[PDB]
Amino acid sequence: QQERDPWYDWDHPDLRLNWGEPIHWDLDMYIRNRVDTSPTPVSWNTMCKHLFGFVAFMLFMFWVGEIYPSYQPVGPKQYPYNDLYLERGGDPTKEPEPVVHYEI
Amino acid sequence: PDSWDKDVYPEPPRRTPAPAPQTSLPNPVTYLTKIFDLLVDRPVTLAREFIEQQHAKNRYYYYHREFRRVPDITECEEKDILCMFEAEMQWRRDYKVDQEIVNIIQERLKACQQREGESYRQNCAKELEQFTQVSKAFQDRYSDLGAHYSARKCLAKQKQRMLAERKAAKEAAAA
Amino acid sequence: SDAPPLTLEAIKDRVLYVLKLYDKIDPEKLSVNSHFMKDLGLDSLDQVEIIMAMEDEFGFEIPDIDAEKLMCPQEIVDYIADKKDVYE
Amino acid sequence: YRHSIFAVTHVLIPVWIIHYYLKYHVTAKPYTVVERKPRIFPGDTILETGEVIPLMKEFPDQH
Amino acid sequence: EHGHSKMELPDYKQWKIEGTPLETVQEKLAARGLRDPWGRNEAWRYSGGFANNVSFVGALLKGFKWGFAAFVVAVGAEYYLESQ
Amino acid sequence: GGVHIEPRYRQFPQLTRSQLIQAEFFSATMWFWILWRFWHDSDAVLGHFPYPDPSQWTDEELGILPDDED
Amino acid sequence: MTLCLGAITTLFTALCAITQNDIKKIVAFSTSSQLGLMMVTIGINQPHLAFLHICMHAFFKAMLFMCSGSIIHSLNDEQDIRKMGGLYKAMPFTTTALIIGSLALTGMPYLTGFYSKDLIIEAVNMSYTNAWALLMTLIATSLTAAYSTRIIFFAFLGKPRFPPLVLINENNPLLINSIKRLLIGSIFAGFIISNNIPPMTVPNTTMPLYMKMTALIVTIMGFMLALELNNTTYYLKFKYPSQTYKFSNMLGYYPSIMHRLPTYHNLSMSQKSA
Amino acid sequence: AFSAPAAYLTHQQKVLRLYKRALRHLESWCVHRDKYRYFACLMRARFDEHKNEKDMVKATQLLRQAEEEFWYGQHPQPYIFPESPGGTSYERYECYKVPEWCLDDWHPSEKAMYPDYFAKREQWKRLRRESWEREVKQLQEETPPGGPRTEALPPARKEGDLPPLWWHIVTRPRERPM
Amino acid sequence: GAHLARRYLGDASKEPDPLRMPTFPPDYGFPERKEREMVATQQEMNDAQLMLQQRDYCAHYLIQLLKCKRDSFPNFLACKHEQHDWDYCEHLDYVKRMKEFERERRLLQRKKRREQREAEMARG
Amino acid sequence: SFPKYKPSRLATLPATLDPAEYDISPETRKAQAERLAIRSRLKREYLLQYNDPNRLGVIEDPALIRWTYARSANIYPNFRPTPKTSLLGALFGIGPLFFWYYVFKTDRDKKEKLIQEGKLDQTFNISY
Amino acid sequence: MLKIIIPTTMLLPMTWMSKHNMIWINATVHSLLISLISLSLLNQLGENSLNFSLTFFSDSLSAPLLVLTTWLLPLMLMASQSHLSKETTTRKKLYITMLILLQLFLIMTFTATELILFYILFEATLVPTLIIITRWGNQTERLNAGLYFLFYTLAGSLPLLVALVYIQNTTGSLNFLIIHYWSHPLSNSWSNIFMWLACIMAFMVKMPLYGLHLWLPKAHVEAPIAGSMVLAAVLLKLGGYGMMRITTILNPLTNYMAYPFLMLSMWGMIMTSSICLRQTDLKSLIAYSSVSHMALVIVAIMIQTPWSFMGATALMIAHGLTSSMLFCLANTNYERVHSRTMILARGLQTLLPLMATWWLVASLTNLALPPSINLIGELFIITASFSWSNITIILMGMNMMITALYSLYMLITTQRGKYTHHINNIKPSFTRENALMALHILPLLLLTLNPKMILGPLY
Ligand SMILES: CCCCCCCCCCCCCCCCCC(=O)OC[C@H](COP(=O)([O-])OCC(O)COP(=O)([O-])OC[C@@H](COC(=O)CCCCCCCCCCCCCCCCC)OC(=O)CCCCCCCCCCCCCCCCC)OC(=O)CCCCCCCCCCCCCCCCC
Ligand SMILES: CCCCCCCCCCCCCCCCC[C@@H](O)O[C@H](CO[C@H](O)CCCCCCCCCCCCCCC)COP(=O)(O)OCC[N+](C)(C)C
Ligand SMILES: CCCCCCCC/C=C\CCCCCCCC(=O)O[C@H](COC(=O)CCCCCCC/C=C/CCCCCCCC)COP(=O)(O)OCCN
Ligand SMILES: *OP(=O)(O)OCC(C)(C)[C@@H](O)C(=O)NCCC(=O)NCCSC(=O)CCCCCCCCCCC
Repeated sequence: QQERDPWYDWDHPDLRLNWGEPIHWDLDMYIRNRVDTSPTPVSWNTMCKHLFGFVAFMLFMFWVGEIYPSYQPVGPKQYPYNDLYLERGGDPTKEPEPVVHYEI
Repeated sequence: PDSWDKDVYPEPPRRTPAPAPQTSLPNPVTYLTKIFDLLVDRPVTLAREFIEQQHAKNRYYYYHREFRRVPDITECEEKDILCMFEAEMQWRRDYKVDQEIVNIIQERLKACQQREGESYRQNCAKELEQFTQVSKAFQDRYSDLGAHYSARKCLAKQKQRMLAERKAAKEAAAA
Repeated sequence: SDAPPLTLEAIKDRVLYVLKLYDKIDPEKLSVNSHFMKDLGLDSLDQVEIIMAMEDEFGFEIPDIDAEKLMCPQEIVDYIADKKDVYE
Repeated sequence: YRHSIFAVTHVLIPVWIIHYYLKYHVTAKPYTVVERKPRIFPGDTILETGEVIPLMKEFPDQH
Repeated sequence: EHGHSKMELPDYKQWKIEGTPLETVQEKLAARGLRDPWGRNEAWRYSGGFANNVSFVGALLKGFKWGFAAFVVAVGAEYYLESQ
Repeated sequence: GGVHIEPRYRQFPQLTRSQLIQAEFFSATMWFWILWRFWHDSDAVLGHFPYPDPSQWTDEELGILPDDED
Repeated sequence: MTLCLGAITTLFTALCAITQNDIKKIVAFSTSSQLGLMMVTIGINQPHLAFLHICMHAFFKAMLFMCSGSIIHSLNDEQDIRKMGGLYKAMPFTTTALIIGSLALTGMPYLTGFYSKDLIIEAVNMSYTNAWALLMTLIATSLTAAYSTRIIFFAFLGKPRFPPLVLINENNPLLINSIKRLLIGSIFAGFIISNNIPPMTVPNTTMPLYMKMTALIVTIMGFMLALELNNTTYYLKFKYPSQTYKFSNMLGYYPSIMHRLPTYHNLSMSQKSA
Repeated sequence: AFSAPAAYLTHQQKVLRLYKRALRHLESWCVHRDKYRYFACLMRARFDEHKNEKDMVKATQLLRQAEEEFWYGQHPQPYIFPESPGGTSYERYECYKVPEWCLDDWHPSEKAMYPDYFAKREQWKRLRRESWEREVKQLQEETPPGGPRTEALPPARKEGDLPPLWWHIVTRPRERPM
Repeated sequence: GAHLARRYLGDASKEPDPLRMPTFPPDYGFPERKEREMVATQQEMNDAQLMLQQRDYCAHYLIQLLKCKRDSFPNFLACKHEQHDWDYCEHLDYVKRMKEFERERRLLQRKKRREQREAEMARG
Repeated sequence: SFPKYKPSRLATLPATLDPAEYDISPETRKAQAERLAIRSRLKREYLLQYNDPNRLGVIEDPALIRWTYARSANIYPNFRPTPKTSLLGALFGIGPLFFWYYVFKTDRDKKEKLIQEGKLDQTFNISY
Repeated sequence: MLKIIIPTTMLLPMTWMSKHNMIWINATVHSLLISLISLSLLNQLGENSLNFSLTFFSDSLSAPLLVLTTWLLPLMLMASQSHLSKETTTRKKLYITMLILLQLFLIMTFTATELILFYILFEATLVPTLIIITRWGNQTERLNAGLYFLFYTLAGSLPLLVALVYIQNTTGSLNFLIIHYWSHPLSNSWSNIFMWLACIMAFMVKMPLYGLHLWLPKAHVEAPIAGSMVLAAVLLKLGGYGMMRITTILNPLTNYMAYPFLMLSMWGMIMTSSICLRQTDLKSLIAYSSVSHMALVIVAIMIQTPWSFMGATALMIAHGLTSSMLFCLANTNYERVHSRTMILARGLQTLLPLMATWWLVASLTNLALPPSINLIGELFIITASFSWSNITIILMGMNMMITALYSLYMLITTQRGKYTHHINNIKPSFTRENALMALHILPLLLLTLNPKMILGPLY
């Protein structure tokens, strides 16, 4: 219903219909608020190919970046008190194995 | 506040730093809180004094109902409808009380998490542990009974749990 | 908004103004009732260019079925007056 | 004048009602209004107890 | 109370192709043996305060001169006030 | 609430002196702020601490023994 | 997943905005790209920086839309930038406000957008993340500079392109005051808020000099490339568009297919079978 | 919008429509006025060399290949006037357009205000009531047998007559009622 | 970056995995091995409740900076020595991390050379 | 040399690219005349009822009534059990039911087995 | 409980002895007084029930349904006042008599402490509604709708009677209290499976279950306005109530026998929500929305968890109010246009703005917009279903999406756009219609403040 002539003086200007003409079986599906079949500058198959290719390429390269991460030439951060054992979970009645950090 | 018991809802003694300003520039927070006090807290205080003296002029009391203990579903015959009715009502009352206990422990946990700031993962271990214990006990008592729960179904659940316990203990002792 | 309420005189003045910058038309000869096809010796493409110039002048778009059959400056003025609803 | 009466009927009365409701009804029950405990640093003293938190370990101060 | 001041249309003989890019369009068009019939209709876009253009960098540097002057006097005052 | 400005029809619109000064003053304010902050905080846009060169570090500092210890 | 979603969102929306002609659509895609950058910041475990960017973007994007509405209203409800000519001198206050907003959006140093976008780029550069997400973030920053250039150049710099009856008018104290409050915001609020909040994250104190300068370099490259490519439109030559321009203009064809294929295949079934 | 459609479009009408569409999309492509003027004159010249093509067959092969050319170069985002069917304010004021018959349902206390307007409204209603019985007869006497062939309406030919079916064309709400 | 280029295009086994570093004992370089020092204690660092990620070896400077900011509130530019001190300590920590990275890389190279020379000697 | 446009169901062929409008025949003109005549009689009827001052109701549209009656009440009297209808009905009315039954049954069997094994971690799962 | 039954019975001589021009006023006033009296039943206690006598008892599930039932009658009278104006006095009195008898049977149905008495009144309600549909209905399809509504219900309900007398003969009683206290499990057997089916199908027909819902669009489209109100608001809930009562004797057979109905409800909610999107009739759209919501209620009752039952009670009350309001709005449109097709009358917000805001609020409540009680029931059922199985969230989210879609589609189609040009008899809304909409919607937003009043006995 979108691609009917917008300049004709219809009896129903919003729906672009005339009193008396047969109504399409699926009129409520084409009401300019819903799916429209108006011609596009680009062909449907070309648009499908381009959109699918773009999305697939982005997914592929995100996975590739996952496989090959990016980082800085540094070691892991060092935290003082047994890798901050007590402040993360606690359990102060177990005497954890001491881990200490080497000064360079 | 004397309204609620401090032991049921414990709170740490609330240590606060003293104001130790380092510069002679006057901070607007103290001026703003002083004008807020003079302009809001005083009239509200006077209104509350009036309301409280009016309430004191007419003092009357309400009481908390006391419920006598009644034999439970274990010492009730199979079809004795009156004993079953009384035991079932008692069981429902106990269920509601246990719900309220779990609610109290949850309130404790939430208050601890809010109050301890950034060190909540460490400073709220006691509340988390007591909630874990209470949650386990409540789950053992009342879970999976269904929409049509009753005292008989709770007793059956307990009986099968203790059959499992007796079997496991017998196996361990004779292992 | 803050837009003035244009009138018939302003519309006619603007139409003749736009027509006068059409060098394909001698300014001293064209009148309000001057037919394009005969009184001025214009082409059909000249007429569509004139209708385009009027559209760009007034900021609205004339439908082809209504544009293709406007042949006098007074005719264009009356069409614009009907569209904009200007009675005075 | 309009600004004054507006600030009276639109700012002062609502804050009066809200402060009354918070001070004498909401805070009557436990845990309704909870504040994160204010930060304690070395060198501050406490209003309630009056004690002073011991200072830090005097690290080597250079640059 | 609106803008009813009886605005009068200007003279239609002011607009001239000369001195505007429409002149260059005319030269290139006549090089192929043609002419633009609407040239004088669009000259008003190059005539009045619209005659002069501003570069993108010149636009981004809109008030740089006064800002630089204020920066200089402020830094000079700070330099004088500090060394005391 | 403002002032009276009448249409021009192909001529430059009226400009009040107030809008011109307000625009120029605010542009000058932005540029003065940028220059002042930059002069005061050069480090933020440049950095305060040089990046060390890992190659420059000696073998003894990182404990590098060329198949001598074992 | 948050990092990947933010990166693809910011890149795709900047790509779409680079070629739009509706000024409101351009600013909408700018907002979408900025939101993508926000959740990119979320993905690298920097929530407070994302919140600060929210606060800064509020000011300068609101004022950008404000200026867009001023232009639209003064030009008799015209939104397309093709009929927007030389407004640099016709509307001076809107011009300066839009220039300041675009400079803050593009992360000009010591501009409300500096104290959030600068540190966001720093943090994404100095973290264990994707290479592709980082690449898209940098390209999106360049495209941000580019579409800011597009708006300014096509709306303020050339000759007038609007209808002859000029109704341009800025002189209303409501509009002027409302714009200038957000101007003062966009100029000083970033510094004020950054200096008034306590530190809630470890800074990126030491970085390689080229890596520290990455944000400015990318924005300047975007500025220059967009400006040079836009200056070529004065040239008296006509060429048909490429597939890349068609892809960018039609929003990657996403609204077409996704608003025709599923909906139809739903509604059809909604009568045919059910 | 106003003029009735015909049974079809003639060759000249199709060519004129193509010229209009091509020039509009060219203006969309080349933005600046000087560039547009240069390329529009080039377009007109390219549109003119086959003006005198006499026979219909190659003049139909032409204007067909031109359609494919236009569809290939149509600038997928053309400029649209704000009130045009594609514009950004196409039906913005369509919700402010209230029919006139609503005025009949007003409370008398509402009609107490605006008495002159409702006097004039009653005069209009009386005029319409008489004119209608005249126009039905006129339209019956003028329509050809077998029903109308086009969407064309004859004018009033007598002195006191009014054009058939005029009420809903002259009593339009407004272009912008508010 | 160049480290990424070397690891992902050159030999990976000659460059460290940042997730598992260190891969060597800390005494392998020299035996003195002076230990890292921590100035902020457990209780008062908790009472400052900085953050879990802010409780690193530079915590004392951050505590001092926060205390200064609290004390001299309205003049929010008075705490510049404290902020610079904290940022310099963070800079030193990051430089030490870079030194650890370079040490791991160079011991990995030394181990590769030692094993290759041992293989060559065994072959000969 | 311009690449051709390929129409689809949701991207149709433009009118200016339709070969039918260029394959002009006299019978095509006759058909167009009849179509415009039909529209003309219909529009004349609609406008004659529409401008009547004596009308104070709804102009009934037999086309709309036909549309609604065909959509709702005309279906079953025109239904025949055919291979297409029977297979489509069986599929779209039973397949989803059994598919969802299998999915939920498998999930609940797995959950019950894990619960009996005891390896589910139902901690704090109080409200069910 | 007689203090509510006796006035409702006295309503009949009050109507029959009233003057020819005072029947509506007297009926409305006194039905409103009965509605006020019923509110006392809302004061429930956390323990067993309000056992008034050996014949009647009240509960936290029966009380909100009773209050809604008593409240609906004044609204039905107010809605029926208009289109029955040209009717003779005797037949208007007969219509009001049918409504009063229906309310009396519904009142006795919820209390009904014994199962056979509940069955008898549950089936007695079928007569007055059938007479209302087949007598005061407009179209020629009211006869077929009456036949469908009659025979679906009776074919569902007769095996229930057989099973009930069987249960009494085996256990000795049908009193709900004895039944609940002396409950024994159902072993897995063919006889027990068929007893389960005979107990369940009667209430599954009236919900209605997907596949057994064919009678509902017919009986709702072809009924008068009061018939539609009572059908959607209260008569659909009877089955729900019945299930909540009877599933106390069907365990543990329920866990393994509820799978077909769970699948049917979960898929049919999606199917009917999708059907609503392509609908050329307003009453049909509202009927299919009712089907979807009652399918969600069926899922809740079959899951058999405390949260399921709380959500089901809340959703029953909320859906009754919302669907009654929607039917009333559609009837306000229909009484002006006389067409009942959604596409004909358009742009009504321009001509009736206050009707437009009533439409908006009705849509928002149907939308399940928080914090409305519609959302409370929806969310509780969704949470219980998520605990039951985690893939359920897929179907529930899809349903909520499509519900929003069709609700806003119905709002936009009728209220927005451009008005139909040829329609010029859209008179301004009467005080009666605005008052009807207000009396529909205000209790909903008031119930949002005290949700425990409609959360059932498991709160
Ligand atoms: C580590 C080294 C560090 C150094 C880094 C390098 C330093 C700089 C290098 C510079 C590189 C080039 C810079 C220019 C970029 C291009 C701009 C340009 O010229 O556009 C004109 C030109 C077309 O112009 P036109 O059609 O004539 O315009 C009509 C009129 O002008 C109508 O015009 P209009 O007025 O309507 O509007 C004009 C608008 C409209 O023009 C357009 O059409 C827009 C399209 C071009 C923009 C795209 C740029 C980046 C794209 C990113 C995409 C991500 C991957 C997507 C993969 C898709 C896979 C399907 O154009 C603009 O406004 C400006 C465009 C943007 C330029 C400014 C910013 C770009 C610089 C950033 C690039 C890299 C630097 C990153 C910085 C950080 C360093 C890492 O565009 C192109 O030709 C495209 C060039 C690049 C596109 C590559 C994608 C091809 C994909 C095909 C498939 C490939 C295989 C995949 C396999 C899949 C398997 C499933
Ligand atoms: C037009 C512009 C606006 C004008 C109005 C401006 C003023 C706005 C104020 C109104 C909204 C703001 C919210 C204020 C809420 C405060 C009231 C609230 O606190 O009361 C609720 C209480 O309200 C009631 O619970 C809900 C109303 C009952 C609804 C029953 C419906 C009445 C009959 C209708 C027919 C029924 C048919 C439906 C079937 C059920 C909850 O209170 P609660 O904390 O809990 O206990 C009360 C105090 N106690 C402790 C001493 C007991
Ligand atoms: C909307 C249409 C609905 C149609 C009806 C749906 C309900 C169908 C359920 C079965 C109906 C009859 C149930 C009988 C009532 C319960 C009595 C009972 O369970 O006792 C059983 C009786 O069980 C039966 O006799 C069952 C026989 C069924 C006869 C009628 C069959 C009807 C159709 C069956 C196929 C369809 C079933 C599911 C239909 C669902 C709806 C589509 C055995 O008791 P005893 O013999 O005394 O003790 C055991 C030791 N001797
Ligand atoms: O006298 P008028 O009534 O004005 O008639 C005008 C005219 C004589 C030109 C015409 O009506 C006519 O009668 N022509 C007779 C033959 C004829 O014109 N055949 C067609 C010629 S082909 C043509 O039009 C040139 C092709 C140009 C179109 C290319 C489109 C490219 C633009 C794409 C967007 C930039």
